[PDB]
Amino acid sequence: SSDTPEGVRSGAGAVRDAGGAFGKKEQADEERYFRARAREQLAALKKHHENEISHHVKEIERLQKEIERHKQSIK
Amino acid sequence: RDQEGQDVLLFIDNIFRFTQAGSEVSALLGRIPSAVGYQPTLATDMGTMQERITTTKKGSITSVQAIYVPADDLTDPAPATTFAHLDATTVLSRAIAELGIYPAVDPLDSTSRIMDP
Repeated sequence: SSDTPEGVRSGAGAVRDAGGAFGKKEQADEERYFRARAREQLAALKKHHENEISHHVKEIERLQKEIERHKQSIK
Repeated sequence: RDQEGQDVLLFIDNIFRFTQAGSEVSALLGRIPSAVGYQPTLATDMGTMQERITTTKKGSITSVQAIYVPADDLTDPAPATTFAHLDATTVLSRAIAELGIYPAVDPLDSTSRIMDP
């Protein structure tokens, strides 16, 4: 009874709207993934938080070389 | 049929608006309604109209009536009562017209009660 506007139809994202045993098979499945990516990315925050100083560091060295050029021009 | 003796046809468009208008008359008088909201005299009112279409000894009346099924509910009180009188069905569907076939008749969902050897 779906090929008619009078016959009722369903929405998008209604499986988790019921609250059955597929809505809790999916609410828990998402926590068993996005809890273990939360410590792949909590461990690599030691490195890249030092790398953003290393990039800044890189820039600093570059700018000091330019200064050096100007200082030699003056000389 | 009576005064000439021929094989009459008769088209009613449609058999739901006959039924729906009986429920409006019956509720303007004051009668308490039946199941889902129709009138109490729903099967007799259809009876006294549908029984005058028979095959007497002089001639006959045949009938051909279009039916509207509300809310896709084939057990609704108005198409339930109308199906008790039918001797056939004809279904026109949207898909058989796409094939190019005329008239658009669905030969698997159209029935006849006298289909019997």
